[PDB]
Amino acid sequence: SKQLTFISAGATAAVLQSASAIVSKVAGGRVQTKTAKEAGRHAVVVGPETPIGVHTAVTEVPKSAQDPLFSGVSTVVVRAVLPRAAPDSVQLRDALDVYASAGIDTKEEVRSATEAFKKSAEVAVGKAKAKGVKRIVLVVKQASKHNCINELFKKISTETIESAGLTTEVVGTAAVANQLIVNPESLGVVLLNDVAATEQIELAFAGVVGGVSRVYHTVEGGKISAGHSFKSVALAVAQELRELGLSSEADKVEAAASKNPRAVVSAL
Amino acid sequence: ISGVSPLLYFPPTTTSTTNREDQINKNTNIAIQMIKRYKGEVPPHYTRKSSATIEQVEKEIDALLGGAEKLRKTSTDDQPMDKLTLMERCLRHALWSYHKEEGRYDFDQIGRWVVYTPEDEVKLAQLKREVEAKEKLAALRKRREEEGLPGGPVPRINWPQEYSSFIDREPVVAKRIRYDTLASTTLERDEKQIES
Amino acid sequence: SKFCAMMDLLEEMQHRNRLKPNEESWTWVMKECVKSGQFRLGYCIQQVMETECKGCPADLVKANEANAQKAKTEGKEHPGHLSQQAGLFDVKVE
Amino acid sequence: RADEVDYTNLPAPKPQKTVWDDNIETEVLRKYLDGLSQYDMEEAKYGV
Amino acid sequence: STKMQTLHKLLTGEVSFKNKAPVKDCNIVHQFGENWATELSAYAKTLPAEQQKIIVRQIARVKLTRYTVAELAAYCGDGPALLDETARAANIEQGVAFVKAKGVEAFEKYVAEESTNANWKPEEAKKFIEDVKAKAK
Repeated sequence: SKQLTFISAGATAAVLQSASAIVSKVAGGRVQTKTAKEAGRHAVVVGPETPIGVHTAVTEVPKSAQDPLFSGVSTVVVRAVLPRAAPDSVQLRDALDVYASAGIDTKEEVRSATEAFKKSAEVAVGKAKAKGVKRIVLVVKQASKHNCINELFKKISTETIESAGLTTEVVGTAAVANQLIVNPESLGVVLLNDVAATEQIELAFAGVVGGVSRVYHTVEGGKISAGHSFKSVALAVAQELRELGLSSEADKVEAAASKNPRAVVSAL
Repeated sequence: ISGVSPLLYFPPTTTSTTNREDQINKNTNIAIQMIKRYKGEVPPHYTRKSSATIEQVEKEIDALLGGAEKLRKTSTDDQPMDKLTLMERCLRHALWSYHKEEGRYDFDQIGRWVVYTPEDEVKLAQLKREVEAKEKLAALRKRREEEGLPGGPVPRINWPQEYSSFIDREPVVAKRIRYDTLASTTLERDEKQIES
Repeated sequence: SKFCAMMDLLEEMQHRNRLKPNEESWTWVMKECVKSGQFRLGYCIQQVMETECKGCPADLVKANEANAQKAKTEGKEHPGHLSQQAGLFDVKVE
Repeated sequence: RADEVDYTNLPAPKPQKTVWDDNIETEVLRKYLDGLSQYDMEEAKYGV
Repeated sequence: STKMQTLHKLLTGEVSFKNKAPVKDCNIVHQFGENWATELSAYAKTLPAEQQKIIVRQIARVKLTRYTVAELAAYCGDGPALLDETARAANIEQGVAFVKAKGVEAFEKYVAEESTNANWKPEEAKKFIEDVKAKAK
């Protein structure tokens, strides 16, 4: 009756097959599992690549799945995601910086980027207010190539955050990544500009913590789960089942993920 | 480079199967895309008042100017011009402007029948370099493709020196990632599609 | 550079020692120019032997010409950056 | 017994600008190749 | 005494490098030494329990920092404890693909060249090449 939408973005067939087996064995057939390329709700996206239709890329440190090394840490990493076009077409994150060099008009693209940053900034400040932190950390790659997209990102993110009344501290990519992996307790809320390096940093943090499920906020309004490994996908499915209104099944999947990461399907 | 590294970085060749067809194809799609945005909209259609081919017009011009060759008299550049000279200059200027717009880049006549401002000499020189550069690039990209040499450019680097100079392998590995990917791709666009 | 060392040595011999280089000395220079692929120095040495000495070993003259025409085929007749067009404001003065 | 060393001090990673072979392909891509070298140097200085 | 005190502050984040460079394993190895972990662990025993736990946790995090961001994202998806085995398997798979692509003798020399770039011990390099060869058949 109900439907779970599986999106594949750069994920090996093994992970997708594992996810399908897990849901089928745990759900028992009550909720069907259909595959697609875009969704707004009841969706799990497998693979490092960012799907189409997501504007925010928040991720946290769930208490249940905290690794013993990272016990007690509490930091929220939100990556701003610009609208994604077809693979052949030039992405906005690159168009916004190259068209300016080429002299092409960049009005509509700026407007679209501004809207995406505002939504991401609103999500980040809401998380910061909920956690109670007073200052957030913006992350922008300091490469000369990305001298326009980051500039707009800073101009808008700081504007929205300052309007909300919180402080912003701008930093690069290498220093923040090292701090987040080594001393993450000194960062409460960190926003990341839309760059490939930032995406890798988000994945590394999601994996080093012990394997977690990232939350994507889409344009249509909602939250969709995202995973890249067996444990992360298993946690993503468990959260998705919990959202559908299944508590016991979600707990079983979470327990199986904690015990046997690479073979949860057989473990449960 | 202090510290025993965990891995023997292999060349990042993982998707060598990047068929030149589809690689160049995506390049052409991107190329056509950027050009349309920069220019704008296709101009409104125009209907010809008369039907005639460029070759026919050129032949008619040659016939018209051939009968006055005996009457036509040369003179110094600073001296006043004749009716025949003025007609010839105007006709040839229009004809060669049309040809250059079309694509028949014959520099020898363009530099004669269209150059009247040092600006035009500059433009001719710029166009002359571009055509020769494209010809050489195509020839070597073909000769490079015959040898199987990596279509893309390859920098003159000695990574054993670089792995020693730098202390952390991460930037060095990333630098090796990029160039090896660059050398494994064909940086070309089907110009047949660009010409249309 | 082997060529530079030998030429300096000849300069010492002729000027600071008052000894005229013979045919053998110039032949060694020509051989080095041919061996190193420096086909422009070979032309100059060729004239020197044709001027001071009696001609040049025709084996080496032909070898130098072969090297020169190889450069023409391969395009290495002059350094490429020289052939690049420049302008009044298009030159980088280091 | 005087000062021994500043463990905090670290020698900065001396960057080297990549040099491309002088062919026609380089001239056509001179600007593009120069941008890559600038990006490479910026990455080396900042770290990533 | 000063070295251990400086290292403890550095790992705790109280003390930063001169240029605010990231506190990675490689940089620490460069300054303090190859066996900074062993001496620090011995020194930590002369400290209260809380400091000992922090030292152990920081050391473990620094060891995880020995990998690049891309490697961590690709291989550390299913936890840090399983990172090393996953990274080793991926490297072995790359070695197998290299061998199947361009023979063995070239692979032998290339592995040695990367061992030179890797400061890999000859024993470790010999073990790796033997393992990949065995995996092939």
